[PDB]
Amino acid sequence: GCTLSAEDKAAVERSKMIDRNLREDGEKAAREVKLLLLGAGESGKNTIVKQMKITTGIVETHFTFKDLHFKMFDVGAQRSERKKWIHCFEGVTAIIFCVALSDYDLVLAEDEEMNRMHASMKLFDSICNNKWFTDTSIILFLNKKDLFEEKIKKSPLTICYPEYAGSNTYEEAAAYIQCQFEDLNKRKDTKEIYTHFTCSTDTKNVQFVFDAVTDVIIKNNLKDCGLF
Amino acid sequence: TASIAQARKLVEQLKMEANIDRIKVSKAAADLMAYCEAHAKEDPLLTPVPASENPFR
Amino acid sequence: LEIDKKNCCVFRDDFIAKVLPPVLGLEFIFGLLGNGLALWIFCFHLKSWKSSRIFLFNLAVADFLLIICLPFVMDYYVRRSDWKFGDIPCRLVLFMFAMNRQGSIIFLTVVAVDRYFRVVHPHHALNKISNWTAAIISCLLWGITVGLTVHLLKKKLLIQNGTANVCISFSICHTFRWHEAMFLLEFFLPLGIILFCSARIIWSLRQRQMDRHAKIKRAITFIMVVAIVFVICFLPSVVVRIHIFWLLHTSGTQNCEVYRSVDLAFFITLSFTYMNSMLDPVVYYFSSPSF
Amino acid sequence: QSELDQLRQEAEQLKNQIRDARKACADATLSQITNNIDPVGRIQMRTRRTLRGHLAKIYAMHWGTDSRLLVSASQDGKLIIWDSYTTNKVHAIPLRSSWVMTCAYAPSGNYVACGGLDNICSIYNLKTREGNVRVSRELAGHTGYLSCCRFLDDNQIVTSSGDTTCALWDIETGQQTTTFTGHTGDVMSLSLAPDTRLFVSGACDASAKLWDVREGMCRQTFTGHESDINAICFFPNGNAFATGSDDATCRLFDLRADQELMTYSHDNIICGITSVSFSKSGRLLLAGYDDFNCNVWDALKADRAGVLAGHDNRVSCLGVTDDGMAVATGSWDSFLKIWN
Ligand SMILES: C[C@@]1(c2ccccc2)OC(C(=O)O)=CC1=O
Repeated sequence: GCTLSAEDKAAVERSKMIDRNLREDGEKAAREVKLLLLGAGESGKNTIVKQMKITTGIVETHFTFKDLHFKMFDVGAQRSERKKWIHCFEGVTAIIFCVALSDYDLVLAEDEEMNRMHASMKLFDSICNNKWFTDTSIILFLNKKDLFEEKIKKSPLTICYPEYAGSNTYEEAAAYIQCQFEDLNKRKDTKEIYTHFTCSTDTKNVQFVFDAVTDVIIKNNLKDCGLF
Repeated sequence: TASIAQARKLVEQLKMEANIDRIKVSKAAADLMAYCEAHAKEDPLLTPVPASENPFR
Repeated sequence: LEIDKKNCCVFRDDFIAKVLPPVLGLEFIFGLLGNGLALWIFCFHLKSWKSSRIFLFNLAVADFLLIICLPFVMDYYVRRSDWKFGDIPCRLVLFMFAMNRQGSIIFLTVVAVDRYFRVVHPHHALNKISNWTAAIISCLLWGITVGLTVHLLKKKLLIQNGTANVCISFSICHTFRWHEAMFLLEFFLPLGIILFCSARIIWSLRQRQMDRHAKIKRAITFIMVVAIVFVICFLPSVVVRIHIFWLLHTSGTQNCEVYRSVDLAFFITLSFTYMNSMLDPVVYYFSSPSF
Repeated sequence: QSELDQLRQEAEQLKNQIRDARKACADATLSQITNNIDPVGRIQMRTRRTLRGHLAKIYAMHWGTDSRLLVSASQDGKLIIWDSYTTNKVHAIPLRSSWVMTCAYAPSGNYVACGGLDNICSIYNLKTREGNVRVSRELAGHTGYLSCCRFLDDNQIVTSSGDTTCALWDIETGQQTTTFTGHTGDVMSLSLAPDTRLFVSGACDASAKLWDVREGMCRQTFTGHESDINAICFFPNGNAFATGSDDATCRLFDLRADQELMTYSHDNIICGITSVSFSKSGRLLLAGYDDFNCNVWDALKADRAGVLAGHDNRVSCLGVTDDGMAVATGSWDSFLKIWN
């Protein structure tokens, strides 16, 4: 400082101003909630995002609720290998997963024999047991229940699940599907799975997301302080 | 219909990548060794540099 | 004789040497071991430092100092009298006990308040607070503790009762000195704050479900554990002080024969305030899954 | 499908002929030829500088041609240019998309480039009329994430992407002049030759290819690895290149002999290589690993001549200056360290 010239002093003050700006940007960005949105082609991600907000690549949606700033990252356009970029999202508050439970009898357009629900279960198994998401909470959304109620009356669930043994009532079938999904969680000690049944007019999904995020943040604070 | 076209493309690639001049391994190894030993004195990490001409003191 | 006018009798009892020194030495050994091992773990075995760890560090330091300055009073009881050391290392020790105990109480309250803000208000700016501000808060708290304790340093604390010299601060006298007021005050208000924070934590965490994880269930008990530990460690002393004040008001400073039993009980219960310093690493430092 | 079967048989015969020619040209091995070479002394470098300021993981870095300035990219949406001599920060460019995966420095020192999951290669102007930095171009022709980019001139740039293609661009126009479509897997790295007439790339198909910039055709194909290729570097002479993969091995290939020459592996190492680089004379091969530290290899004897261990997380990038004075390493713990 004392021996520095004028040019060195100018460089030092420029560096100090840059550091101040970097610190303020980091502090501002540390108070937001980051969410990763996953699903399939017709899971119903767009329908959820429709009431959430109220070039391929990655598209980001920002919305505010109860003085919290959220940020969703949809990565459905990326058709490359998932293992080469999935570690960039290590450190998100939670993962939102969308499943269309009205597609138990429909089949994939690409491959006829494989069911859509089985593919969704395989994707959920891969994501949930990933080594980069050992202790990341998952919010599970089951989307098309309005069509599920109609399609379960005239069709049996045994098509997708031949080992199903129960009545074809909507409640029992939905509960069975929920237990089938929650059974794939092989940690049960580091992460929690939140399941919600929604429709095209539920208009209360943001409150559920807020509650799950609050629980996750409380758990993080308790882990930081020493308890839990 | 395009499968035969892609197969022809692959055959073309293997055709005009299999006709080149390939030297022996010994000559390439000798050239690498000669280049490494020719610039040995110019490498500032192979040999420790005096602190007089070290910008990172 | 007399202690700066204000005619008030002081008592010496031989019963202390029979009971206290062994228990007090065991408490000192346990506290020293716990504090030393905790300091060794925190100072070098850990790298990630947060606000909670910073606030716990000062409590550990205060407990360590309180345990360290104790053999001086071991000597006071084994030799039973005369405070052989001198005069300055009497004001010094009566300063370094009161300051250490008040710091321990203050840092316990601060830890409880931090937990309450972490649980009840998860989205708050106080939760995301820099280590620099934590250091400023710690320095301010230490300064407040020292400023409140320094009252005893600029005075004289010797009595010279006949052939025996007593190094005491709790002198039974019809006076409203700041020492007794501080002793009464530093219990009830922190007790209320701790109880309020604990009740809010338990209620808010219970109504919000969160019982499946079972580490939440493990940690929901430690709050009440530390609350009851504080209660049992700091209730008898203030109870005996209240009884002493009542007896002094209802009987005056004359007839110096009833105060014997209550003074003996007060000196028995004053050793309870050193019991928390050895349990503090157990229920605050080794009771966490962090290490 | 008889014609398809006979075509497959012809391709198999061609592959067998190529393999037989490669075997025939292998008269000896480099390791036994280099037997009478004095082993390099145990290299021991020290952390001369430590650059702080990034608040998230660091994914890429690149040295300037003056061997004094460097640029680094982080997932907090920042592109910082550092002065390596005095640690001072010269610029701090904010990015529209924070998911950056690579960055580059122009040889003239006038531009920097970066890209990531947005599939865009953004180009910034460093020397402008004012004291600020503004976006100069945005190349938007790729359909997958962009993984590497290198400058040929102030008006040309070569990029690689996750759509199994590499492309050559024109900054002032903005269109893909040439496209390279040989690969069948995601391309993760590329390296230009010193004369900027050739470049090599390594993809997820465990193979590397050599391309001609002017023509647009693959000349040679190199195999031998067992898993993903994460980094590639090109020998200072210009007739060889080194490849680092996920099977905890590094290999050296010769362009003129057109086959693998020598491999660098150790039994204790089980983690993958994230970055490789050569020294000025080409004697030392520096490689970054997943086990949080860098290893220095002897390029002629495959002997570990040193270890660079100063990082708490994965080492994601490293580079050696043009004059060979220092080597810088970046890591996921958000720190840059300069060794010497
Ligand atoms: C009994 C006492 C003492 C006795 C002898 C020498 C020093 C201190 O312990 C303290 C205390 O813990 O606050 C007050 C005291 O008067």
